[PDB]
Amino acid sequence: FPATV
Amino acid sequence: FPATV
Amino acid sequence: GAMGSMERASLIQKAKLAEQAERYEDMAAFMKGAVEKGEELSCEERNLLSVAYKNVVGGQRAAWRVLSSIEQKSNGPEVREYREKVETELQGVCDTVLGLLDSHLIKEAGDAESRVFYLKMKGDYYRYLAEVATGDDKKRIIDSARSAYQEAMDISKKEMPPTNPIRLGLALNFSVFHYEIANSPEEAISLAKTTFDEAMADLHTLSEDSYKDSTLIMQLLRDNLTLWT
Amino acid sequence: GAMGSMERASLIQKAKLAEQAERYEDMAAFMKGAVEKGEELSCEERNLLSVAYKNVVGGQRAAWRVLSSIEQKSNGPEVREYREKVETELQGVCDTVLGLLDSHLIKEAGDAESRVFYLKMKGDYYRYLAEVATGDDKKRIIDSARSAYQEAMDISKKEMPPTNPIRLGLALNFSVFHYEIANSPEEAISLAKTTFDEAMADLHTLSEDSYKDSTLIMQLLRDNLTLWT
Ligand SMILES: N=C(N)c1cc(-c2ccccc2)c(CNC(=O)c2cccc3c2OCC3)s1
Ligand SMILES: N=C(N)c1cc(-c2ccccc2)c(CNC(=O)c2cccc3c2OCC3)s1
Ligand SMILES: N=C(N)c1cc(-c2ccccc2)c(CNC(=O)c2cccc3c2OCC3)s1
Ligand SMILES: N=C(N)c1cc(-c2ccccc2)c(CNC(=O)c2cccc3c2OCC3)s1
Ligand SMILES: [Cl-]
Ligand SMILES: [Cl-]
Ligand SMILES: [Mg+2]
Ligand SMILES: [Mg+2]
Ligand SMILES: [Mg+2]
Ligand SMILES: [Mg+2]
Repeated sequence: FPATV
Repeated sequence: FPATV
Repeated sequence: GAMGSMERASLIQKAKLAEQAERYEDMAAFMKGAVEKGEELSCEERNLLSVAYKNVVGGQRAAWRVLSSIEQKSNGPEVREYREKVETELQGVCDTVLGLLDSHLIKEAGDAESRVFYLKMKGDYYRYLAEVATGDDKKRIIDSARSAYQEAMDISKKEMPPTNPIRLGLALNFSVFHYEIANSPEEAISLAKTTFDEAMADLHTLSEDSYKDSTLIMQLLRDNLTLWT
Repeated sequence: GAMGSMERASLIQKAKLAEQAERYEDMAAFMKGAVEKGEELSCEERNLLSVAYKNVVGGQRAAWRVLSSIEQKSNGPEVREYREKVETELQGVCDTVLGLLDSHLIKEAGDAESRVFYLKMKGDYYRYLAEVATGDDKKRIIDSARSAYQEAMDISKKEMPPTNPIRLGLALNFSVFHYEIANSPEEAISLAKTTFDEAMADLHTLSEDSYKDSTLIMQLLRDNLTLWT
C-alpha cells in the first residue's frame, strides 16, 4: 500500500 | 523491561 | 466540547505529550479542542492536528481492511456487523475532521500555506470516506476529494516552490488518490513523476535543513513510483 | 453492560475478529460481555480475555511510563494532569478486570487449570495497580498481588507438571513481581532459575507440540535471567 503523508 | 505473559 | 474548559495552550501542550506517549486518540481530542477555541492554527499546530487524526484514522483503515478481507472470503452476520461498526467509527472521525475544516479552518485561512494544508486535509478525509463508500454517495465523495485536492494544487503551484514539503505531500497524496480511488493510474504516475522531477531541479536552492525536508518527501514519491511501474 | 444484548457466541467470534484487526479495546469489551453472560470460560476464551486486556493495559502502562519520566524530569500542571488522566484510566481497566475475576470467575472456577489462570490474572492486575500506586494503598496492593500469585503457585505445583505453560507463565510473572515491585531481586532470580531447571528436566515427557509450547515460555525465563545477572 502506497505512501501518503 | 522484562518479559511477562 | 468536553475540552471547552481547558486552556488553548494546555491543550496544545497535552497534544504534544500524547504524541510522545503514542496516545493518538487523546492527541486528536486535544487538537480538536484547540481548533474549537476559534483561533487560527500555527504551522506546528496544523502538523499536530494532522498527525493525530492521520494516526487515528490510519488504525481504523488498517482494521477495516482486515475485516473487509475476511468478509470477502466469507462471501453468520458477525463479520459484516463488526466491519460495519469499524466503518461507522471511521466515517465518524472523517466527518469530525471535515467538520473542523468547514467550521471554520478553511474559511479563516488566508495564507496560501495554511489554505493548501487544509484543502489537502479535506481531500485526504474525503479519500478515506471514498475507500469505504459503496453507491451513489461514492461518486460524489470521489469528486469532492478531487476538487479539494485540485484547488490545493492550483494554489500550491501559484504560491509555493516545487520543493515546499506541503506542496510535495499534497502531490504525493493526490497521486495516491488517482491510483487507488479514481482508477486513473496513469494520472497518478504522471503526477508523481512530474512532482519528483520539478523538485529535483529546485534542490540547488535549499539550505541543508530544507534539502532534508524536501528529499524526505521526494523519497516517498520515488517509493510509490517504484511500486507502480 | 452495553454488550448484554449480543449472543455469547457472537461476542467470542467478534473478539477473535478484533484480535486479527489489532482492535484490542473492542476485543476486551467483547470478552467482558462474554464473561458477563455468567458461564465459565473455556481455555481458548480465557486466553482471549487475557490477551485483550494485556494489550489494553500494556499500552496504558507504556504511556504512563513515558509521561512519568517527563514528569520526573520536570520536577505548569499539564504533565501531572495528563499523567494522572492516563493513570486513572489504567486503574479503571485494572478495577474492571479484578471485578470480573471477583464476580464471578474465580469463585466458579473448579478446575485447577482455570483457577490458576484467574489467580495469575489477579496477581497481574494488582501488580499493574502497584506500579502506579503511591502510599499506604501501595503496600496493601503489593501484598494482595503476592497472595494471589502464591495461591496460584501452590495450586500449580500440586496439580500441573513443571512444563505446563500456564504454570510457567505464572512463575515468569511472579518472578517479575518480585524483582520490580517487591524489591526482592534474589527471590525473582531464584524463582526463574528453579522454574527453568525443573521444566528443562521434564521436557523429555512432551510431544512435539507440547515441547514447542513449553520451550517458548522457558525462553522468556532465560531472557529475564540474562537481563538480571
Ligand atoms: N509534532 C509533530 N509531529 C510535528 C511538529 C512540526 C513542527 C512544525 C513547525 C514548527 C515546529 C514543529 C512538524 C513539521 N513536520 C515535520 O517535521 C515532518 C517530518 C517528517 C515527515 C513529515 C513531517 O510532516 C508530515 C510528514 S511535525
Ligand atoms: N516554508 C517551508 N519550507 C517550511 C516552513 C516551516 C515552518 C517552521 C516553523 C514555523 C513555521 C513554518 C516548516 C516546518 N517543517 C515542516 O512543516 C516539514 C518538514 C519536513 C517534512 C514535512 C514538513 O511539513 C510536511 C512534511 S517547512
Ligand atoms: N487467540 C489467541 N490469542 C489464543 C487462542 C489460544 C487457544 C487456546 C486453546 C484452544 C484454542 C486456542 C491461545 C493459547 N495460547 C497460545 O497459543 C500462546 C502462544 C504463544 C504465547 C502465548 C500463548 O498464550 C500466552 C502466551 S492464545
Ligand atoms: N494442558 C496443556 N498443556 C495445554 C492444554 C491446552 C488446551 C488446548 C485446547 C483446549 C483446551 C486446552 C493448551 C492450549 N495452549 C495454551 O494454552 C498455550 C500454548 C503455548 C503457550 C502458552 C499457552 O497458554 C499460555 C502460554 S496448553
Ligand atoms: Cl459489532
Ligand atoms: Cl488531562
Ligand atoms: Mg484562554
Ligand atoms: Mg485569517
Ligand atoms: Mg443466548
Ligand atoms: Mg465451576
